[PDB]
Amino acid sequence: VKRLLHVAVSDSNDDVRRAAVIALGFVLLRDYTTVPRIVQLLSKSHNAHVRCGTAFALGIACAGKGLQSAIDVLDPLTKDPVDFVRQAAMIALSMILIQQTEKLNPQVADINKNFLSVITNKHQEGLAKFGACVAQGIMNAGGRNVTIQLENADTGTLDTKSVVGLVMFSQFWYWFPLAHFLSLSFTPT
Amino acid sequence: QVFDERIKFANQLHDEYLVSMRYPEDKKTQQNEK
Amino acid sequence: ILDKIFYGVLDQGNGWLYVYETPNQDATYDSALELVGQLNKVVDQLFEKAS
Amino acid sequence: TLEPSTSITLAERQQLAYDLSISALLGDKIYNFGELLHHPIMETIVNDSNYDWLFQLLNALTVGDFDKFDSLIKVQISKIPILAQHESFLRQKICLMTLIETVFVKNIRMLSFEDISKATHLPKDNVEHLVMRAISLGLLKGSIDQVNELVTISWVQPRIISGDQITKMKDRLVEWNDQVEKLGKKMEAR
Amino acid sequence: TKETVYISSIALLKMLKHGRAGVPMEVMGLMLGEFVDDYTVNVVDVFAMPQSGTGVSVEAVDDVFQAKMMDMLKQTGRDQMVVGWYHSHPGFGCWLSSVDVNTQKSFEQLNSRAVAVVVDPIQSVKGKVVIDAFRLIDTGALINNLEPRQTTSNTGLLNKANIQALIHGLNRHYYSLNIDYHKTAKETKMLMNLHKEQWQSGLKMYDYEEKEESNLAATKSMVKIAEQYSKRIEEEKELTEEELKTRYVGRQDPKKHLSETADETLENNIVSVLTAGVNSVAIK
Amino acid sequence: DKTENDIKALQSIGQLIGEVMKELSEEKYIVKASSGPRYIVGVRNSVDRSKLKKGVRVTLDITTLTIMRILPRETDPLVYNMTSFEQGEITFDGIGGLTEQIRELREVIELPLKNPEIFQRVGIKPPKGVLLYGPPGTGKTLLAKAVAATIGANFIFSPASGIVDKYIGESARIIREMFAYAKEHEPCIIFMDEVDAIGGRRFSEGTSADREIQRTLMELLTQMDGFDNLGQTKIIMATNRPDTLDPALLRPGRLDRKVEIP
Amino acid sequence: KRIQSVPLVIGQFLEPIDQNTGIVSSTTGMSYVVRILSTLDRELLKPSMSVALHRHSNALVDILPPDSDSSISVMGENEKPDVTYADVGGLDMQKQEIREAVELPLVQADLYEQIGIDPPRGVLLYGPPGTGKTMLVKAVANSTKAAFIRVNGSEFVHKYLGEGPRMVRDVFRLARENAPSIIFIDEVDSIATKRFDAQTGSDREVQRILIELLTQMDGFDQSTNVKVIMATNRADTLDPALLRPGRLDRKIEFPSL
Amino acid sequence: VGKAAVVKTSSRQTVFLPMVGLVDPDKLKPNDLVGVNKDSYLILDTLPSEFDSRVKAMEVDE
Amino acid sequence: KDELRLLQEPGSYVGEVIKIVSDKKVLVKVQPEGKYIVDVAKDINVKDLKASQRVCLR
Amino acid sequence: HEKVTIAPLVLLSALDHYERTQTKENKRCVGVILGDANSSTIRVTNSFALPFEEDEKNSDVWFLDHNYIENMNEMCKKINAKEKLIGWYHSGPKLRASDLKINELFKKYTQNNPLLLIVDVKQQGVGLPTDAYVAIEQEKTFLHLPCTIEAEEAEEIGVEHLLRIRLTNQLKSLKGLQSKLKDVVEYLDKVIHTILGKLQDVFNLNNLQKALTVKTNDELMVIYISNLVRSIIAFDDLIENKIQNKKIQEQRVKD
Repeated sequence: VKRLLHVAVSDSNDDVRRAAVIALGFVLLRDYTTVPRIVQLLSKSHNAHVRCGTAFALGIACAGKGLQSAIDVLDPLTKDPVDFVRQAAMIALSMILIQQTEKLNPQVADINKNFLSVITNKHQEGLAKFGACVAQGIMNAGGRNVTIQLENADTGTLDTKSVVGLVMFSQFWYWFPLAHFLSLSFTPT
Repeated sequence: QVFDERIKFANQLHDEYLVSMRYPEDKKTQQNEK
Repeated sequence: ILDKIFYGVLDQGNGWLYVYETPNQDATYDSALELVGQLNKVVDQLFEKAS
Repeated sequence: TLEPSTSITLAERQQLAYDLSISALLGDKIYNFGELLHHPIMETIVNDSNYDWLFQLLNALTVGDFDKFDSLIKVQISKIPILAQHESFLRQKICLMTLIETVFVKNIRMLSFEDISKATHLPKDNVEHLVMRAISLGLLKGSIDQVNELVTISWVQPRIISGDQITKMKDRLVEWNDQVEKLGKKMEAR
Repeated sequence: TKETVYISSIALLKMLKHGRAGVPMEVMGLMLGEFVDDYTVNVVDVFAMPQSGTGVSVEAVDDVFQAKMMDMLKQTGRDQMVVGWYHSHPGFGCWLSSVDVNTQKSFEQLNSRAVAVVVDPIQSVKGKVVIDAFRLIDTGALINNLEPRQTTSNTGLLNKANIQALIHGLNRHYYSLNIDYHKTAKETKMLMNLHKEQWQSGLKMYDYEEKEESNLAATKSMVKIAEQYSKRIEEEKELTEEELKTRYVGRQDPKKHLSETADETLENNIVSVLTAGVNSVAIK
Repeated sequence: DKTENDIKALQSIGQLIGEVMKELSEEKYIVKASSGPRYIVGVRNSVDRSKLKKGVRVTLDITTLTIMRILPRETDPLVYNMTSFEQGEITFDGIGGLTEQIRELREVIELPLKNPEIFQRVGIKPPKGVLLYGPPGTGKTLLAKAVAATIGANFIFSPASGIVDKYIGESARIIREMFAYAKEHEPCIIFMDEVDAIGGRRFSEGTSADREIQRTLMELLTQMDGFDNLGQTKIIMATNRPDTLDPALLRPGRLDRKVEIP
Repeated sequence: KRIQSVPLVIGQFLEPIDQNTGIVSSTTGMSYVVRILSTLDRELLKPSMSVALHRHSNALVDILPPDSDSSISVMGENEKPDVTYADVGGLDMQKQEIREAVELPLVQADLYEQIGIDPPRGVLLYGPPGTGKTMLVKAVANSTKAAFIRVNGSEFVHKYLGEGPRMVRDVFRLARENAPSIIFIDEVDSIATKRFDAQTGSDREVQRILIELLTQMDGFDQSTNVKVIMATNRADTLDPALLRPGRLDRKIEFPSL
Repeated sequence: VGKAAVVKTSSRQTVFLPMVGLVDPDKLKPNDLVGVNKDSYLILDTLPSEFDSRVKAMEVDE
Repeated sequence: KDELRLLQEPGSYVGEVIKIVSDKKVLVKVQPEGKYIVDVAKDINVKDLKASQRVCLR
Repeated sequence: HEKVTIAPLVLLSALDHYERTQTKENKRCVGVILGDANSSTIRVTNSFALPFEEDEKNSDVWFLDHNYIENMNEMCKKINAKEKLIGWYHSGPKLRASDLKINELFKKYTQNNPLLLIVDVKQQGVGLPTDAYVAIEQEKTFLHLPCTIEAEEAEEIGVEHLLRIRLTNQLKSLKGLQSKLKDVVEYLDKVIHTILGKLQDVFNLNNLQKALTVKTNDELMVIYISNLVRSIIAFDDLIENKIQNKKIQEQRVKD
């Protein structure tokens, strides 16, 4: 934790600061309760990539687990005019909000409207509506059945296929979308 | 020798003070406000 | 010398004389004038915001 | 000091040193007779036929005997008191070179009147008058203590000499390096 | 697909210095490097070129002076293949070059990867080093190689893109400007020893030793008066508002002289340590 | 070789020109560009703060807006509307017969221009204005260029007919620029012609249907009796009769000499 | 550094909007939204003042003083006169009248507050200039350490209508910010003259110069931020209202015996 | 000052630039055609007399 | 963050609205220039603009 | 003496010449610089390279072509007319016969004294990899000149984008005192007089210090006046949060 903390501070590279805060979520997979408190402290900065990395790193451990309050941490990240911050926030919302509908979380109503709202709106970012369409299919993936399970009781240990597919997601528009590797983390219930 | 002690006397009032600001303040952010 | 015209001190016993420079000090304690005026007002106003 | 230039025969080197022998008599400027010892001048000439005036006054500074050099010269250059006046300076100038690092390793510059009185063959009452004539003529700069009878000088022209001189100057740099292990290690950790 | 140009720290500074002098004055230069199509792009060395009467054009390139530099730049490795040219222009809302318009088409016949770089600010640089390049399109952007897969595309959000007058279309048919800079190990340590904040280097031990000690005559001389300046700054504030409200119109007045006099005490504490740090060799 | 030097000279870059409107600080001067609106510029190098001050022509930068070269103060065509010639022209043989009067005039004029320390040891001040009046064209031109010839000071011809016109504040900027030219070059003497039109006391010494007369009467009084006078420059006026002028300018302290030209 | 640096321009402030935001007017005439300095908020920020701006970035720089020096309506100003005070004998009658009307209101005026009256805003002078007027008043400014500004009756005289009183507005406006200031008026009868005839063209300005001079004196209340000394040369039937102890206090006439 | 020339174009813009060897002090005179830059307004070289602003309605009879 | 946003602003003047257009434009009079048709901002209503209405134009 | 001001672009590009060709210790690159040598402060606005060949085993073997400089100068005439040849630079600390002789070839196209620059390709130790030296005779004597780094406005701003107190000086001061001790020991082995005579005079600058101790504590007491300000600053640090601490109890009633 102390190593990844100094990498995102001393170094001035935004891509490295983004990769450092995402790498912290893989160490915190055991404890999902303290993840929102750590990423919220790093969510306040002058760099967009720092807020972009803490957005997806929050949804890694909080996807198949509880603690619905992590959505409120991702709420100010959606209003960010930056394009790639909104996209990583939409994907992070789709991971935590799986099976959270029907009088469980109040934020399931606001996320369902943003499916067609960001795409049809010309005021939003180009990459924001591209991830909103992807986030719409994550909650309904496998016919609203499969979910992202990483470090749970069913596997018993760290899933190799699930941890690698999330690393490949950190690179999207820099080369060509790598999101095809995410299919390894979807298991039905 | 005595002059150097007066510097620490004024600095002794820091750690007992700056830390005591946020001390009560944790109830403001947790509780809901109008 | 009693009127602070000439600066010096004499010796009545041996009939001698000594050297006396005009400045005996510089500005040091003057900073306490702004210090005593602040702690007699600012401190009193802090009690008003408490009650 | 120039090797490649001034190419002359051996006989002309003695006549060239003859002008150098009479040049250092009546004045002390530009070091002393010891400067020509390092240069290939004094070692390239002969020690007789009045060519030893550079050698005689070189060791006469520590000995302090004027009659040794007076017997080897003529009446022309021995009738001028300036020769004996400026010769006493180089006797003290050797002691003046000891005011940087020689004995005391504490970097304390102290020179009394008794050390320069026996070396320069001059009485005590003329010590005060000797310092006044040195500063007035531009030979040296500084001040002297008339209370405790001490001398603290100013910038001078130290010679090219070595050995005990460089030995004491390198030991001072060790004290600079010893303080690196004393004051430096404390500030580096803090 | 569109190329991603990686300009070294040495070549980026030369192109800014050559096109520096004057707003109206236009110049021209040549860029060297070795890279392959699609990735691997780079810029090694750049140097200015002789200007003809037409200013920026294809005929202004002199191969006589260029061939002589090839044998000169080969000894130090500066000799490479020409990757394009860089130019300087006063600048406008669109088409920064008032002379060069279709001459880039003549550049594409010699090299397909050659581009023309134009400096927008002309000594207006705010520190971001924003430069503009150009690439010939002509017939394209319909069922062809897909450019906007690389970095920072879909420019023209609202009315602000780059110059802000170009927005979407940019110069010609959305050339999709892509520029990146990189530094090496030798370039990293050299710039930090030359220009970072202010250059005190060339003597490392004499930096704070000469400035905080031997400079006291021009800095801290008459320190008793210098201490009175610290009082006048506090008297300018503390004497005004003692009520912690709005009367004399002040708020941070106690913190105005707090940070200003903090360095004065700090600098006096630094020279205090350096005072004993002179090492006069006293001991006993 | 000279052709190549002309090729290298065409690559040079010129600069702008302006005058300081206001002095904000020592390193900052508020100026006015001749090629554009008002700007506030800095300093670059070789800036002499003694010779450069508020109201001095500067060299503006087109890009960074800085001051490079210091230029003398010029607004109106001081080399056209005002005649400036080196020393004098007319010799002493034409002014002959006035030697008795000229000998007394050179002592209060030529002496303070050459050796100002003559009257400093005495404790007095040299006179400024000297009135030479007579028939038109007789003695006005001769005595003008003869005084500047024997002293060595430059000949300044600034007739009073270039003052009163129809313009907004013409007479205000004529005296200032005339005072600025005499301030730059000390060895100079100002001469005028036909000063009867710019004078007169009216009644209460105000303005009635004459705009440029009163501004001339007061400004000429404030220059000599002000804080900064011309010690190296003498003011000379020419008219037909002294009774046709304003007695305000004929009082001691400005015009100390009335000399008739017969 | 990027707010000011080397480049600077001139602009006129109009109205603000938000913190670090305001609408100004540049020299070219086109308005721009600049960034108000964090120091200037409400009281420190002047509602209408000529300020400094940035060439391109267009950011607020500093508040420029309302300089009255220009090529039109030129009013001379003296800096550190060299005349020694009390250099002419027989002034003992005036020497007591000068201190109370000059030195007291600019220094000791707090004594008038103990009395309960406002300090005198000026003094009237009579008699031709040159006797205890020119050299005397210029020597008093050195004793009071005040700015001596020359505004005469034959000054600010030019053919543009309205700048004469407009320049008067700018001088006394700056004189209110700086207390140590002295404005001397020589030959006020040129100003005190009224219109006995309709002049059509040419000079219409006889009655305009009294509007702003009386507005800064008879218009406002009694307070002295500046010393206005009106010296009357020759006047008989002229009653501009500058006379009487309405604002100025003492009436000093040069002794004829 | 001495080695620099002061030129004023038809654009109401005065440019202060040092003199160049290509132009001569006798060739630079008022009411003359001196070719300069349109943008930088820099003196290049003088032009021969063609349009002198002849002030028409002027009777010329030899 | 507010430094880069405010310092890079080119500036904006004040003008009066003349008439509104059904094409989502508006005619605003400019004092140094004159009447010039501009485009209504996305956050500003075109129908709320009345005659002689004070607005800000970039 | 004179002064030398080198732009950071010249020193940055000179080191790059070593890495590109992977030059060994047997070859040393030589190049030229441009600027104005007329004034007392030498300013270097430009730099180039030359195809210089040299043998390491033989100091009498060197190759330098001046025709490449002629064709290069004609190209600069169409670019910048104010750029003239002010000197040249070479790589490596060692000064051999090949480096000292070629200095005269550049004197033909240089009116003033050509500037001598010794470039360190290994950048080992302290700062300033390239020292500025001047050639003067009484045997050529190379004297050190003050080296300052100053560039134009646009050049200094562009460098900040590439990279985007008391203890610092003490770390470099400890290694400086130890390096001076080795310079005396290494010089002793070379002899078995000129430098030793100068160092003894420089080192010349508690007998008179018995009464000079009082002024040391007098300056420290004036520093303590600033420490009293630090106490006032500490007193003001105690006032700051009390403004916030009293507002804490005010929010208890509102909430």
